[PDB]
Amino acid sequence: SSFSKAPQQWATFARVWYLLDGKMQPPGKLAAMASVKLQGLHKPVYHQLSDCGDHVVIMNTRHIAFSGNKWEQKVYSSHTGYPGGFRQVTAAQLHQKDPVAIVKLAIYGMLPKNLHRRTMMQRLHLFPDEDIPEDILKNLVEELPQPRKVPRRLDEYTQEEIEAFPRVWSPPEDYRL
Amino acid sequence: GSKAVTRHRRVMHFERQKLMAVTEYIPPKPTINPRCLP
Amino acid sequence: FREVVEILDGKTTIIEGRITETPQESPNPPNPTGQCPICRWNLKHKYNYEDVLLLSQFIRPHGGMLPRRITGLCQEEHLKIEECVKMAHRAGLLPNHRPKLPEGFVPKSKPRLNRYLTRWSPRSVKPIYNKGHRWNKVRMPVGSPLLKDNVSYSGRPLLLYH
Amino acid sequence: AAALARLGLRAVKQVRVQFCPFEKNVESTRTFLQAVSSEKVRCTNLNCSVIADVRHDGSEPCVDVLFGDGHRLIMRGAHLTAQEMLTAFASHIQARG
Amino acid sequence: FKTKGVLKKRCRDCYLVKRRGRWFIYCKTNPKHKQRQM
Amino acid sequence: HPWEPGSSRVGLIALKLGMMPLWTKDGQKHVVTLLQVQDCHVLKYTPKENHNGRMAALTVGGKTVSHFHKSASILEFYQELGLPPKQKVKIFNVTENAVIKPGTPLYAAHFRPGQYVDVTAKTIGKGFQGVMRRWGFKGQPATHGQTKTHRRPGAISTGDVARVWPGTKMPGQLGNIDRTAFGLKVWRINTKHNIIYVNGSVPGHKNCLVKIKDSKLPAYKDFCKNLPFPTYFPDGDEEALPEDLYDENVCQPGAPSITFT
RNA sequence: CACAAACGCGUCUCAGAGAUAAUUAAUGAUUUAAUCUUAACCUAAUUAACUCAUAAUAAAUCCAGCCCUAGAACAGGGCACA
RNA sequence: CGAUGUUGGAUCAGGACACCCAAAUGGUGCAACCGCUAUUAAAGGUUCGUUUGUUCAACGAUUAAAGUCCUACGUGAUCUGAG
Ligand SMILES: [Mg+2]
Ligand SMILES: [Mg+2]
Ligand SMILES: [Mg+2]
Ligand SMILES: [Mg+2]
Ligand SMILES: [Mg+2]
Ligand SMILES: [Mg+2]
Ligand SMILES: [Mg+2]
Ligand SMILES: [Mg+2]
Ligand SMILES: [Mg+2]
Ligand SMILES: [Mg+2]
Ligand SMILES: [Mg+2]
Ligand SMILES: [Mg+2]
Ligand SMILES: [Mg+2]
Ligand SMILES: [Mg+2]
Ligand SMILES: [Mg+2]
Ligand SMILES: [Mg+2]
Ligand SMILES: [Mg+2]
Ligand SMILES: [Mg+2]
Ligand SMILES: [Mg+2]
Ligand SMILES: [Mg+2]
Ligand SMILES: [Mg+2]
Ligand SMILES: [Zn+2]
Ligand SMILES: [Zn+2]
Repeated sequence: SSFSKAPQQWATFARVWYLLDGKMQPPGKLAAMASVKLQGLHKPVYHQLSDCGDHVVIMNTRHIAFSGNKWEQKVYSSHTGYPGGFRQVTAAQLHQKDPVAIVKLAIYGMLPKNLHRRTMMQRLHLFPDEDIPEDILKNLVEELPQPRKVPRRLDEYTQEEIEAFPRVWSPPEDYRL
Repeated sequence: GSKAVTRHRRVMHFERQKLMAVTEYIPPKPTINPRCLP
Repeated sequence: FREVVEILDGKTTIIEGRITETPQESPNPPNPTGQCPICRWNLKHKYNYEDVLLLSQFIRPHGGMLPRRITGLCQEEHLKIEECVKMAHRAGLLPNHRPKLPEGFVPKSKPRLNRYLTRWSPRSVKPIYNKGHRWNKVRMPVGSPLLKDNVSYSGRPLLLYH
Repeated sequence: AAALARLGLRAVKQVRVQFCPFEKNVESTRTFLQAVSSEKVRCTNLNCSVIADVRHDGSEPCVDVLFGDGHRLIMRGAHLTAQEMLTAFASHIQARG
Repeated sequence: FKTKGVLKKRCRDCYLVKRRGRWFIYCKTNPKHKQRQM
Repeated sequence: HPWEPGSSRVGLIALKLGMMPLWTKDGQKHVVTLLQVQDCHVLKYTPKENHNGRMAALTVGGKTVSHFHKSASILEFYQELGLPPKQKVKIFNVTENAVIKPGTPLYAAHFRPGQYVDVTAKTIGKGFQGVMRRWGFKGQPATHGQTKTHRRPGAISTGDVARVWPGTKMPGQLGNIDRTAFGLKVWRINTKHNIIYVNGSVPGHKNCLVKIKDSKLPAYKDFCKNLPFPTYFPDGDEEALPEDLYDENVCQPGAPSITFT
């Protein structure tokens, strides 16, 4: 508790770097927590006029997952401003083109709509796979828990667990598969 | 203003809508489905 | 489980049925009076698309559903299980239940988009260009309404459209 | 029996069915017999004979079909279903002939 | 093909199939019986 | 390195001389542009990963200029090279098997007759131009009572939109800007003076510098295999080229004087 | 066409790959037959858009004067041969 | 109503698709050539004249075609003024 004034204040308002794994996660749920950490709403010292907001590093963005048919239905529209410059693109296409786009747009959508949005977007770092500049790796304080529990496929289960789950019904020996 | 009776189905005052939504029929739901019973 | 074998020898072809061993229903069910296979294990309103260990028990090695009179499911639960299996396939679970085709594994396509809880088939769905405003809004289906009776531990009903 | 008539059985020489009536497993082979013996398939070609071999002791039901490709198709119905025999028969004896 | 709001079989040979998220009526005998639900 | 199928050569920087007629054995008349290569050297080499991540980049210099009127930085650049300063400098994308060594001369023989090239330059500057010359709008009629309107663009937008769209064609600067002619056949090469005879017209004013390369048009893609490739080296062969190289369809300055039969 | 130019009525040049909708097919379950499948898996045949290869641009800081096929001004190219 | 200047042209066109042309298809009382229908597709096109102030409309000659509309019946601080 006993610090000099300067180092005390420096410690309190310190920036922190969080790591967030995106594999098999919905871009929305990712963007929710990314948003909170970006605005610095996780800090009890929070205020809108204090610069406090933290770096967020999201990785494996390419492997993002989308509930339901959203890959097909959801469209991202933009306009170049020139007549006939209106462009609608299915999320699948956008993602195929630019791996980072989806999650970035989501986060950009969930920040408050003032000017600071442009700044706290500068503290966001998005990597399609896990390849990160060692520079940015050396800043990471901690890794946030992934917001969706990823179900294992059928081949992921140990034979113990497979034999531990009951055969529910008994097939006739005559029947062919 | 529209006549009491009309062709086009006549949007209700919001409170009446609430009233309608509250009073909907609720079918009795058996504790166990009679089919999965013996 | 009965395999059918075919052999070609010297312009004579032999086709014959051969019986293998079938695993049996686990010894002691919780609700033995219970009629339908799901229900005597107390699985009603519990299994989801996510539970593979349950789902793989009704299907064919090539991935399709097993017929109802063979399995013995209550009609309703059959439909539910079918939905779940479709969803599970689409979700990239049960990778071993596809048909094997030596040629087609080689020609890569854009890496499979990870998805889950998908009600329709990917090829059949038009992109919704027009969205629409707050009052008339086009909502995107998620999961299936056949499952809307699953037990909710949160207490809030599952959200079937966004 | 209808799917055999559409398929022009005239490519066949001789069809015999050997089965053992008092066995529990012979229903399939019998169904096959009555599907081939029907008037449509029987009248598609008159150059083909259909023989029913009936024995008590043989204990193994069987179906043997020769055709003019110099081909001999022998399917032993034991655990085989009727329409599996008929589908096999169709794709085998039509695509070749 | 005719796009229709109501599909109905016009003969015994029509069959009724769900493709591309729609319902269809295909007929092999009379192609004129083809129908696509709108 | 030998020639691989998907490979691409260096280009040149030439000087547009003028235009000349030339005839083909079928009797037709073509007009050609004379491009003279004056002093052409490769200047530096940027590797594949350092530039586009796809192809390497060679930098090529144009004709020699005075030392005195350039900048200290640039003068240093050429100092460490050992060339005199070049007027114009351009960048060429090059497959990594085609790379040359900075400080190497390039000549006109680098292109062989019959081939197709692409020529890039600043077009003739026509300055600030009206809407008719710049865009090609009709004007309004001259005589039937039009007042002070004979050239003006007319309506520039819709009433409802209440703004004018970003694309809108309006009076403005015309011509000093870079364009590329594609699919130009090369007919003749003069090896003594280093002159390329190209087909048709090449954007730029005469006596301006110009950037030549092999045609990137799809039809001509693989034409490179028959060409002197890394580039042409008057040293290595130890056998002189003829004064001029021609395409086989070209009537030469002396010849039978064609007779049909 | 009475400036060395501008200009047409004159001359030159103009393109690959992927992607799809409707609609056709192949394999095949729920519904051990069938069935192009808002069943899976691989699949083929297929409009226009639209993306994208590719091309263009791409040397930080001498600049008084003078010249210019560069230019409203400001900028820009030349000024060692000869 | 202490002024939101009005028809048709000119100029430049922005958009819809309920497609006139170009592309891909289904059905035919589709043999072929023509057609008649229906689906999908809006990047690009959609003529010149005689008379009418005219929009329509008639007529001559053509076109791959001479689309239906919205934009203050687009556009008068850009023009016209025949009405
Ligand atoms: Mg009233
Ligand atoms: Mg000029
Ligand atoms: Mg004029
Ligand atoms: Mg006047
Ligand atoms: Mg006046
Ligand atoms: Mg005047
Ligand atoms: Mg506005
Ligand atoms: Mg089948
Ligand atoms: Mg078929
Ligand atoms: Mg590009
Ligand atoms: Mg200068
Ligand atoms: Mg008024
Ligand atoms: Mg006023
Ligand atoms: Mg227009
Ligand atoms: Mg349409
Ligand atoms: Mg057409
Ligand atoms: Mg148009
Ligand atoms: Mg009106
Ligand atoms: Mg008006
Ligand atoms: Mg007016
Ligand atoms: Mg006005
Ligand atoms: Zn039950
Ligand atoms: Zn019919």
